[PDB]
Amino acid sequence: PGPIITYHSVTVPLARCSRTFITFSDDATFEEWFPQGRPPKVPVREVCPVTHRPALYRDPVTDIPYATARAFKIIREAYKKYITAHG
Amino acid sequence: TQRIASHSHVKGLGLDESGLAKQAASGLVGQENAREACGVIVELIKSKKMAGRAVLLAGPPGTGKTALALAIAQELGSKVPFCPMVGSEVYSTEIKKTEVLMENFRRAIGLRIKETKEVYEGEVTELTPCETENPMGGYGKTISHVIIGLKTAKGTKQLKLDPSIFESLQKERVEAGDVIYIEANSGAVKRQGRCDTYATEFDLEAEEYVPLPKGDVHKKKEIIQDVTLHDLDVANARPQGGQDILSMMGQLMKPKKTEITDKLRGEINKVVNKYIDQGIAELVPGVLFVDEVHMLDIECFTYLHRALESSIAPIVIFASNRGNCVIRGTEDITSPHGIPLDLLDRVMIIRTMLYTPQEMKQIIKIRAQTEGINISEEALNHLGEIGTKTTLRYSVQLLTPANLLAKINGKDSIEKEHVEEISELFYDAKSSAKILADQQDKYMK
Amino acid sequence: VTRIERIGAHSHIRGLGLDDALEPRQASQGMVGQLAARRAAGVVLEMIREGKIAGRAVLIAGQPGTGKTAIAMGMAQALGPDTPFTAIAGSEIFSLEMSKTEALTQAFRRSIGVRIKEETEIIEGEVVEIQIDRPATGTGSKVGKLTLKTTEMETIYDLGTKMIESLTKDKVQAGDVITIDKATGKISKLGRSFTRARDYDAMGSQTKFVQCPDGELQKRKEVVHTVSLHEIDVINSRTQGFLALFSGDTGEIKSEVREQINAKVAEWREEGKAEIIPGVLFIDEVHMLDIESFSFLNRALESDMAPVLIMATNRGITRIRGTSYQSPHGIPIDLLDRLLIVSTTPYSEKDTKQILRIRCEEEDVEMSEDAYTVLTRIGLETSLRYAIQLITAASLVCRKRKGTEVQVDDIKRVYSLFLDESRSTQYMKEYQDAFLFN
Amino acid sequence: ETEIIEGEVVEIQIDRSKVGKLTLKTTEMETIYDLGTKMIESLTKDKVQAGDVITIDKATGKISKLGRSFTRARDYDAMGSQTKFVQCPDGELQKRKEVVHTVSLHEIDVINSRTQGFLALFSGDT
Amino acid sequence: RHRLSRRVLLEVATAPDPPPRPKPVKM
Ligand SMILES: Nc1ncnc2c1ncn2[C@@H]1O[C@H](COP(=O)(O)OP(=O)(O)O)[C@@H](O)[C@H]1O
Ligand SMILES: Nc1ncnc2c1ncn2[C@@H]1O[C@H](COP(=O)(O)OP(=O)(O)O)[C@@H](O)[C@H]1O
Ligand SMILES: [Mg+2]
Repeated sequence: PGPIITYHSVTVPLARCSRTFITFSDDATFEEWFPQGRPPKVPVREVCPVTHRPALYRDPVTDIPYATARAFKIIREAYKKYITAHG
Repeated sequence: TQRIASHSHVKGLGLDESGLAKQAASGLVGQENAREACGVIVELIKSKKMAGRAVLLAGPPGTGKTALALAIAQELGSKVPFCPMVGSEVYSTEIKKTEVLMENFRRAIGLRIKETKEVYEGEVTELTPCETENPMGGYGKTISHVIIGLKTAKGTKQLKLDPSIFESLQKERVEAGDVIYIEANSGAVKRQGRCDTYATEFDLEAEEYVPLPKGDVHKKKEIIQDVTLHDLDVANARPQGGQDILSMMGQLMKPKKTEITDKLRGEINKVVNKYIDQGIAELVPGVLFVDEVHMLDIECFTYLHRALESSIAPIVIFASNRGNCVIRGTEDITSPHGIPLDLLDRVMIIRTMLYTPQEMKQIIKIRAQTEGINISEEALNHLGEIGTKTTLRYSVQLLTPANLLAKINGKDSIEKEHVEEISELFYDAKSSAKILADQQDKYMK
Repeated sequence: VTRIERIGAHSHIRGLGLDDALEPRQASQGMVGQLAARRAAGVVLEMIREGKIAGRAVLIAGQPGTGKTAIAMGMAQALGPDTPFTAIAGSEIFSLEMSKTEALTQAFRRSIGVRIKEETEIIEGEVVEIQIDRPATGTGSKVGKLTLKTTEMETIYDLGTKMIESLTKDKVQAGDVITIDKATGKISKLGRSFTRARDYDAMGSQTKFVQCPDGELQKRKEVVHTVSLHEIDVINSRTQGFLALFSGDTGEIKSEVREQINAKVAEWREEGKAEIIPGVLFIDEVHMLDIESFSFLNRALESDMAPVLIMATNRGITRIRGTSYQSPHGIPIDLLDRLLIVSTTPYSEKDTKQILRIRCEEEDVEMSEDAYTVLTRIGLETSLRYAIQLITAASLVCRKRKGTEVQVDDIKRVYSLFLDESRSTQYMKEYQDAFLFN
Repeated sequence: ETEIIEGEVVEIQIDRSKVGKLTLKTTEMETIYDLGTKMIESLTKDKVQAGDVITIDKATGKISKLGRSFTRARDYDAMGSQTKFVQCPDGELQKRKEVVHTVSLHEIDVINSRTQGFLALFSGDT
Repeated sequence: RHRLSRRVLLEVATAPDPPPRPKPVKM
């Protein structure tokens, strides 16, 4: 024997009707084919801290979303100041 | 559509409900007997019970033969196929003339297919097997249904489906939050991407994120598709979409019309009959219009006998402005319309007469109305006098140059002086022929 | 609803209308008159049905509208679908893809059918229960079990891997009436004995059921495969030939291939594997063939695989195409010596009236006796085809005025509206200068 | 009129051909993108690497390479027939592309006649 | 707009290597 998936089609009274069944030998296969995943979560609409417009970009160095070149320059200036201060 | 062509004013045959032809209606003037005969032919086409019937429109040039055929086409409507064709088109470098004629015959026979497409749309919210409290065989878990939850803009429904769909779901890699559609007539699951509400502005996928479907989860509609027998023939002779080496060769090689065999056409006929019997399709026999039939050679004329004798052929309308001309492909054989008497015995001849000056003036006025041109009464009378000599086409072709000349002169209507100047600027066939004859030495050949 | 086949020129012809002694009835199966020509056609038809003499040629010659094509269609309808009947026009052999001799050869070989008859074991029953066990992960041997039922039997079958794959591909469920061929393993579903479970969704409207098959499960049935010589030639010419069976584009088939196929078919016939079903090739308007095509016909009729050739022509002493030689029927005398000629006499008044009556019956048109007399007079004066067309024209005119029977007034109306060749030629002579050339 | 992304590639990281990240920059901007399966496959097919200046169509996802940026380490002695060095684009990473061209009906017919019908617009084997 | 010039090419070639890219910081 072994881990198998059994496909079954029957004739049953309703004068007769057809029904199909699928049998999983082990619960691991059943979980793999049917993970019962929960519904996904809606991502939070990030906003640019500088211009408060809806975010469209994401500076990789600072991980701070932004939506304007001026916002990017301000963010990079702030990061440079942070590096200078903290060291 | 916005541009005005030569038969842009022909909106049909101006026939009363009793079939009598009104003097001026639907853009047509005069030709009452020919219009009545064409109305009878329209009724014949609509009856859909005759095959291979032929009609020849015979008359001098510029007498409305093409206009009458287009009026017939307008009367039938866009539902009925209408395949225009000139006789010169049978001469092809790829297929034989008889094949061109047969293809146009099959182009004239249309088929209308009506089907209902039932689909279930939605974003997958739930994917839950329906286990059975008594597992078959004692061990493991058995499932009797798979509950799929579909969410749309204006609803949410749950569908208890066959267990066999679990394989299609896994093959399509369908998970929660994905937008899928399931077809009832096939029982298959197709994943049309993931919902866009789960996409962020930082994602770069192109065809992965799709909007949430509008409307109801269960969508069913009636699909009306109009096809012709030639469409099926061509799609089966040079099929497109296969993944075998022959389809790849077809894609690589230059497309070329081929001589479709009677075997394929018989198979298509059988399939069409099967569809008609099932109620899926309704046959729409249309019209093949062969203008300038005199350009066909003796081989085409001989083939037309067998073509018209068929029980699948459409109703063919011919047109010829020739007199006792010599049949093409023959050496010094003359026939009344350039057509051998054997084919003339198989056609009904509709005669088109010449136009009186009043009818010419009416047609000129109609053409001026169609072209958006305001013409004064004196200018109209002068142009009709110009049309009494020369021809009608010359007069209707002087309308737009005269309108342009008036607009340049700063007038919103054509006066007589504009028509006189245009007549001076442009010559007709007879005046040019007189000039050529008067100076035959100075010209070439 | 209207089928793809509608009322045509020869839609009323259902056969030659002969008795056992091949004596033509005056009016039977659509044919009227032409007694001698119909008797000759019946003799030729008996010769075709016997199928013993190869390469016989018959020429149907007569004036236009005398029933040459009507006789050919009657012969075709009397033969039946079992015997091949290739009808072509003379113009069809002029092709840019193949030579004239190649086209004529293909026409000949489309008129000979090769039939292969074999007995195979067939399982036909109602599926009661199907179980298929497959490994959960990785390559493995699927194991399955199938139960089939008839009215008097029920057997449980142990399934092999390839039959398991076939059943999976066909998606065979319980209640499906399936056919299994043991050798090839092909499975054809032909219906459902009952509905599927109602609780399922997205299933569609259930169609009608099919009664369960009776008798034994594994029967023995006779399978008949019939192809023509042309189809064999095409599918053997090249690998892509089967597509050439539908697209044309066969080019010119090598003579070696045809010789091999002739040898193999003769071997099959001697071995009792296949039977040859010779048919008819009908070339309408054979006068369009040129001298080279006729010369090829001369010797191509001398083969034992040649069918019966039937030609129709309405030519008198006419120039042969491609030459400057005048010959009877437009046919060279060498070919005219190899063929029997069947003459068609013109129709009388009563024969014309009976033909008009048959046409009206075919078109579901009701006509008065006076209208029949007037139409017969017109047909005698002008032509038979003009009267046939006026039948439908007058039917439409009568229906327009909310009538039920075609009267003399309707016939006169359509006679005024639609012209014959004679009146059209007269009116063109009246305005000769208005028409373009001559 | 088409919306496009235009920038120079800084880093391409792919975890395992399942999910990855792409970093693009201009002279005034820089951002990181999450890639899917088809985007990763398209990037690997075109062999996009660091220093390449590319444009990506938002609607269709097709990637065309404009050039590569010049660095001190890219002083090649021999260059391929298609490589060319271009300046890093300025402005904003998201751009709109407007293309106006005049074609004839015959050209559209030849384009749609066969799979690669535009070749017949050069050869004439229509 | 973005064709290279000889001046830019010479400047880039002569200039030293750019400073190493800073590591990402979650801020
Ligand atoms: N009786 C008519 N009423 C209105 N317009 C007409 C009439 N006869 C011809 N025309 C117009 O005059 C032009 C002459 O062309 P036409 O007569 O159709 O050529 P042909 O005689 O070869 O068919 C056409 O553009 C047609 O629209
Ligand atoms: N003897 C006949 N019996 C019945 N119908 C006939 C007869 N002769 C001719 N017809 C009909 O008259 C029409 C024209 O005859 P056809 O056979 O085409 O003449 P041809 O011999 O010149 O081909 C055909 O539709 C045919 O059905
Ligand atoms: Mg005939």
